Amino acid sequence: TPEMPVLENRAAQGDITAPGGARRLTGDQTAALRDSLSDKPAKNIILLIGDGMGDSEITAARNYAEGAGGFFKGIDALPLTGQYTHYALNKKTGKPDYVTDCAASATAWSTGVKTYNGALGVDIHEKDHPTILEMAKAAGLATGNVSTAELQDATPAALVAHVTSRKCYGPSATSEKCPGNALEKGGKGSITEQLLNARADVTLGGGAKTFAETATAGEWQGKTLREQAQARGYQLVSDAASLNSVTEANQQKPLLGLFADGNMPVRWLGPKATYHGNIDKPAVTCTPNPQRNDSVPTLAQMTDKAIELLSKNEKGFFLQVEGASIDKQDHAANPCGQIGETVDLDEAVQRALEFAKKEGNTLVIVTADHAHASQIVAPDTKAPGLTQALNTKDGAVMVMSYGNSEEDSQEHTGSQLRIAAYGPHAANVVGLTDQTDLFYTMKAALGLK
Amino acid sequence: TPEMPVLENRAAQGDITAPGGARRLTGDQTAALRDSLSDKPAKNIILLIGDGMGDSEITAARNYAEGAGGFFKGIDALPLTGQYTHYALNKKTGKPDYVTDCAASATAWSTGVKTYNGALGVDIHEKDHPTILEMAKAAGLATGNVSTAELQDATPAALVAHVTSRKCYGPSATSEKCPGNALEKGGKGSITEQLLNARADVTLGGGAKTFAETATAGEWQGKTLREQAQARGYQLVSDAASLNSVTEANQQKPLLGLFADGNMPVRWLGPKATYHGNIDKPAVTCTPNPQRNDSVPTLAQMTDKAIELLSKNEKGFFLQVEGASIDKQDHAANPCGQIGETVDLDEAVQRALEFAKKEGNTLVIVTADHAHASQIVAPDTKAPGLTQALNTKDGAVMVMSYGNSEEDSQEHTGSQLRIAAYGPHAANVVGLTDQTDLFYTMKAALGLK
Ligand SMILES: [Mg+2]
Ligand SMILES: [Mg+2]
Ligand SMILES: [Zn+2]
Ligand SMILES: [Zn+2]
Ligand SMILES: [Zn+2]
Ligand SMILES: [Zn+2]
Repeated sequence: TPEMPVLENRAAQGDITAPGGARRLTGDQTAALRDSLSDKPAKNIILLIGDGMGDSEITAARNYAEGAGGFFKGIDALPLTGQYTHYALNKKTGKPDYVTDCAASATAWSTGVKTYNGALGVDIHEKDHPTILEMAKAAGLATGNVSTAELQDATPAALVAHVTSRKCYGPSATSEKCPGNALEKGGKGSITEQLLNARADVTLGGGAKTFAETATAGEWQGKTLREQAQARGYQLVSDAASLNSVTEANQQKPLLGLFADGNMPVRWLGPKATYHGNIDKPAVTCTPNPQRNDSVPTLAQMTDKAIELLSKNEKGFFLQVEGASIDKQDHAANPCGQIGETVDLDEAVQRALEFAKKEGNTLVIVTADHAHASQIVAPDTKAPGLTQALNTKDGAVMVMSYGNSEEDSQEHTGSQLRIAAYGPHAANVVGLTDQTDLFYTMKAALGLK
Repeated sequence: TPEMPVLENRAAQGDITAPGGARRLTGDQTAALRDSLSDKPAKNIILLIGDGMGDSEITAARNYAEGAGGFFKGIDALPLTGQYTHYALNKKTGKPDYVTDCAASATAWSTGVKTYNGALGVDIHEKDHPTILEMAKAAGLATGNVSTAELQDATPAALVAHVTSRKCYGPSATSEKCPGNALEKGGKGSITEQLLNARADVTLGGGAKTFAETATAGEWQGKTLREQAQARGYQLVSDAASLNSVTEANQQKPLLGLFADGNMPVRWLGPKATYHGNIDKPAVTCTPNPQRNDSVPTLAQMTDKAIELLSKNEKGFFLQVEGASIDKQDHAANPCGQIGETVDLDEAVQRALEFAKKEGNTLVIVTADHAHASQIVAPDTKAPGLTQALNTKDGAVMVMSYGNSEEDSQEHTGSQLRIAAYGPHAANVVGLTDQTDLFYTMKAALGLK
């Protein structure tokens, strides 16, 4: 096939009150499904990760923006689907820890080995293993690592660094919390240090704050990590304008955009869930966040510029886009922020398939790292956690719930979650797989080693 | 193909602490996946429903019985997967109700039209529509409706009865709660009355208690509903033995097994979740329930005998098996009960595929009606709801949570849930579908109208 079908319109066919008025699929898929099938080697691989975006997150965001009977043009439009396991390993026992953190998970799919919660590219034994990003580069492909969080955060960090603690952001954190990785003690260095040493062609996200540090040793001691980036041939860009002006990025001219002191500003603003908020409080309608500046690139924008620069490589490219704050907002009990963040990720996904569809050799994979606290309860539910009534696009009120923690931060769940793919070797996400399988798939699809 | 591949072993490949030690898929599936594809008409269709068994349910049970790295021989061994929406409609507004109940859902997939919570075979307007069971029978196929709940409960009821309230069990409830259906007022009758009137070839479950009623009018007034069954040519069997002796069931000799006064007994016994149960209480390990009698057929057993009698029809058969109590135990915050019940469903599923695999023309579909309260939180989680620490087959302690209700019953959730199929037209469950599509798939697969 000169192209495989991307899911067209699986949105409710009509009047959801009539027979077949709700149906999503119009015909029998056997054939369409037959066409999506392919083992021709993927030439590019874009992995869009929705941080903590399980099935519950997806439903809730769609319900709100597209309505119950809606369809996500980007997120839902992927023909091949499955569920995958993502548990962690207990550092002392080598036994499962049913609820993984952001790191062990990002490592499982980036190295193909299960690890303890809080590890980045190192196994329970603390030994390092090459990441899919590193292997791609070695094989001469192009690297991209896009995110809305700080680049030091787990998901991005896990493709470019190897530290025993995900807390070893820069120089100091590392000296004390990861003595064994402290560049001055002979370690490879902090997450920030190793990210710059890693040199991926396109690196966009926030977290410029840690570049403020200065090396403790090495060839660039005294020099702020920012200075060293410049000194090493990096193109640093601080806004939409600067990014849009980058006409090329490669190993000679690698681009690094630091669009935020820490985490990038959330798109939608809305109150936080409260105890009995679905009954003592009124219905909520999210609105655009005043804080997010017109100069701070959206996920879809970053996702776009990267595909562009990255697509210049004759050999091909590897790109990880992460809608980071879905997680964070799930953690904060803030439905308007959590949902808006999934909508934002949806756009990036749209651009992924847009490229993927024309190019015809790109494997696009949309999944999350783990499940989160959020639930869609009935309107009159009386829950022990935090709720909130949202006015959805349907005109109907949807109630959300967060009751799995009393500590002031809701939390990750162990349930299996969806994994949707499209393109070459997209077959391998179907059925029940593991978060590590993802890594091996990305390998074979790219014909890597 | 003389047969399509049923998922073999997607259990962790080896030592979950080494590279690829956790992997579930050994190779590239593109081809294997190519082989499962087929539009040759389904000759039989077994629908195995897990009452309230979303992904979270499945993960929890697999962890406890098979270990995190485990694999369900029946539930996970299905090659084609997807996610499907199941929201209900608001009776007054014709708008979505994001959290459907057991009835509206059972109807969405049994009639192909969305309905209000509490309706059975009637739309929001209260008009009746033919069920997939009704259509199969007319077409000359065989009918089988198997369940671990009372036959009067939603899931089974929704294939044989049309009432305005799913509470209209027998003669009396109907007269008052469904005056418009009261046989004496000229209605089609109660759920029990309409079930017997429907005359499906094989009907096994519990709920003998409502047969104790006597008709208020009709040709059999005065006669208990259980006398009328005998009077209409019914084979009533009360235990494992009775059932095992039934050598034939059909329209002339339809079988009706009533194996419990109400709901059938749960398989495993265990305490109920408690406030801070994961910290004040010790680790739980489920044990076999003392109440369950050696004479009461297990789901798999009923599922087996049915496939046997139903498979005698030259034309083919339609069979709906339901692991009813997974739901009820989720509602009860009783982990050991909820998990055990998914284990019990898994076995039936195994028989479903065992048949389906040899026969080669059977479409087997394993899904749930909605998502439920249950969550898998971390060991040291301090939740506002009810938790409980379970000792899983791994050796590790898995903690579960139920915090979406303060009312004394945990409740259904709206998130999309899995839908796994295998065989003819299995393709149609892949991607994102709707609970109503399931009904239309069952139609085309069977070439019905
Ligand atoms: Mg993250
Ligand atoms: Mg049911
Ligand atoms: Zn995460
Ligand atoms: Zn988190
Ligand atoms: Zn249910
Ligand atoms: Zn229920």
